[PDB]
Amino acid sequence: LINECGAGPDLITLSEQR
Amino acid sequence: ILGGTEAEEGSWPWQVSLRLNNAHHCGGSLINNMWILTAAHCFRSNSNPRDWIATSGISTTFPKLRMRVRNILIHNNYKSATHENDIALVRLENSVTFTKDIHSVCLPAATQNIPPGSTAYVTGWGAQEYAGHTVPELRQGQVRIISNDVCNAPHSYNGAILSGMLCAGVPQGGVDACQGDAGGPLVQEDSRRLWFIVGIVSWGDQCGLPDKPGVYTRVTAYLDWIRQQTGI
Repeated sequence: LINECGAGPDLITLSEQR
Repeated sequence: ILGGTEAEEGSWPWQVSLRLNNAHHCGGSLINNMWILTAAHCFRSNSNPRDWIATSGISTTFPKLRMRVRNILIHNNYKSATHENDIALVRLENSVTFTKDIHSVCLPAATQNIPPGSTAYVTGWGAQEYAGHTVPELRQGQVRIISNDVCNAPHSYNGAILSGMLCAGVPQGGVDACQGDAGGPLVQEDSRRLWFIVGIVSWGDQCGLPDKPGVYTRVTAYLDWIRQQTGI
């Protein structure tokens, strides 16, 4: 992820989805 | 970890192995791209940055990344005799590139609510039973917060659990951190799906005893120290 924090894999993939 | 399972790649992106003289010794957690949060007693015999390497990946034999260490900071008031303020920070030689698989956990809020019986995950390469050897593959185990006062029962730790500490385990035992898991995280997910580090693996009487849950450094009690040292 980024200079944010606490993100599991499911949160990351969600944020990538358009 | 007793009574847990093998973690999958990317489940725990903040988890790192700390290697002393090329052997897994302790766990830790990335809290930003320069800093790892861990336990003080990890460095009781050696605190020479040149002798420590951090790795990321579920495997300590085949890590995804190896990182040199530059600084080791032990809490000013760490007291080994009573396990008080068992907390440390490690700063890396070079920044880590954050990816889906490698990035930071959140620190809890000063007002974070952590109820007894609430679920949490503890992770590490520690032994799978008391007196066993460390494992090359990262494990996870699910446990419940146990109140400090219950943990302080005369048949348990009988007054040894102090305010900057926290306890977790399961009623029938068999699920717990063990030797080699120190400095690793105890984490809870909030309802927005963010994960926070509530505890650092510290100590206990053996491993997995029903009357003797795992004892952890309470991270909320050290927020101001961490921010001073790291700006986080």
